[PDB]
Amino acid sequence: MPLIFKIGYNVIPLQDVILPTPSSKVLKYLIQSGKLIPSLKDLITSRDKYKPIFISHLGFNQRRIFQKTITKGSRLSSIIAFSTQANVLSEVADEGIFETVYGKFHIMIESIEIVEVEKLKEEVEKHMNDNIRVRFVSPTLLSSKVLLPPSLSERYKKIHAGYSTLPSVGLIVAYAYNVYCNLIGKKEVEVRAFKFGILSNALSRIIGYDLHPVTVAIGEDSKGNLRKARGVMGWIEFDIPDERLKRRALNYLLTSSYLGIGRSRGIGFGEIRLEFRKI
Amino acid sequence: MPLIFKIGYNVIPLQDVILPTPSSKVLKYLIQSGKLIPSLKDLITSRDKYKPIFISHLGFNQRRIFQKTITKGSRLSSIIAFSTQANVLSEVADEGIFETVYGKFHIMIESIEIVEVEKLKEEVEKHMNDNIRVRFVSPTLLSSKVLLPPSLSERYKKIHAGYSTLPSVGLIVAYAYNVYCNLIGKKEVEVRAFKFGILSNALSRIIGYDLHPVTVAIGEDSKGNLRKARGVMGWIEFDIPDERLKRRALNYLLTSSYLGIGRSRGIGFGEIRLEFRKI
Repeated sequence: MPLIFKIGYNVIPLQDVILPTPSSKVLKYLIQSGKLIPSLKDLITSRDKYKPIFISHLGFNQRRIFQKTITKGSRLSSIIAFSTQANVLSEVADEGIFETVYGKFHIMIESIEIVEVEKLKEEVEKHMNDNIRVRFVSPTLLSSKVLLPPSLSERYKKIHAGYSTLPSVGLIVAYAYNVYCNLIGKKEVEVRAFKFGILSNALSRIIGYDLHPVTVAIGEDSKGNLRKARGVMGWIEFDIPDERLKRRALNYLLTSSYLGIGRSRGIGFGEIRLEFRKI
Repeated sequence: MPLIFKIGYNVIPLQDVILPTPSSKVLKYLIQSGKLIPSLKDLITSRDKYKPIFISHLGFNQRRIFQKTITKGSRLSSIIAFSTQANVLSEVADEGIFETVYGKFHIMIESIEIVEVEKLKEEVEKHMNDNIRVRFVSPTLLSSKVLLPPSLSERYKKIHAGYSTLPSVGLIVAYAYNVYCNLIGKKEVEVRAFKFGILSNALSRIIGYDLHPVTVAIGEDSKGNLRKARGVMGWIEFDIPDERLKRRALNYLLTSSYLGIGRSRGIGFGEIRLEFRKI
């Protein structure tokens, strides 16, 4: 039923400012401050799993930024994506100068993309004979345990498996099914998510790949701990031969091409590009 | 109950000979011909899944050989591993000159290693606090479908998922559990194999890795088709935090460090080295 908004911002600093950790935080502030799109405040605060927001890392030139001072007026890029009602579009700032605790910046909207989720399925249909390339252009954090049998999840709820620096196709499409579900309002999925993921990496073929684990700062604590974490970057190209599972997976992946993948996407992690090639 | 034999051969050609496809075939001939270890004939012919043999590819210097002429008397290496009764040890050739349809070669035994499977568990115990590095030194072929839900295996028995050029830890330990099972005589495992594999990659952490897909010839047909295939080479290092699943997996991996991994190991594919490091 609802729709997705993908807003492309050009950010420019107004002095020499030292970027915080990670970059995305600067705009996060502006949302919690309500200086830009106050409506989203609630949806930022929401600790609900698989929430539909994405405040990307700040991108210089072509690539994002991960663990250091920035020139006076360098041309930066960013992307915020989310989903509520078209009403919010009445109050998005379009232009402006905002101060933060970091500094002051000139925000100018470069692009706007709005689409309905059901309109995506149409796009899903024309790729049922293309190979699927998923490209992480941001540090992506995928837990392995989301693929643990739902039942048994109590027993092993003691030990932390961390983040699969080497992710299976099933894990990613499970996550995309999670965000797709929490989007269209579909409670209790983890069993279906599970079963679908197992089903997926069980009968899907990796065509080619380049991945590599990455260590990134996700922000200092209050008490002083500079939190670091392990994730995975690079691209992975594969295919699924079963028509059903393909159509479903494409329909979830398209969603992730906006809202991102895994967690925590509320801070720029999991940003992906989705590419296609023929046979 | 039984035990494993790992025989290290030094092979030398007696003229200039053109190696066949793959290399391992040359010794395979000698087993079917019974020229070397006739007893193994039966166990070569056996198309039983997860049979306990391994006729490695011929290794020049340090590394195996995959898709071309060889000098008169170059010093080659090979390893044949398997499991039957100590009786066979009475008739292993030790030394000799054998002719083939390929040519004639001088075989000299360089090393002998015999161990009992229960003796392995002792070795398993002293690593419960080491990281596990699995190194494929041969093209390894792992099907993804071995991780499909046993029940549902009928429905999707139509489409071929091929070989996971990107393997999950679960897939490999599932395979090792398969060979370990068919070894000690333990019928009907695929459900336990399944459940164990899912359980494994669900709560295991990849520490580091380097993998890359490889295309290798597995032999021309009769009708003339030079069969090629996709597999995976490189190393992958990981760990499992649950004590139980670790002890089990180590106990299966040790077995695979002899009998090899996946299929088809009857021709040198799946040869691995198992390494350990502290924390």
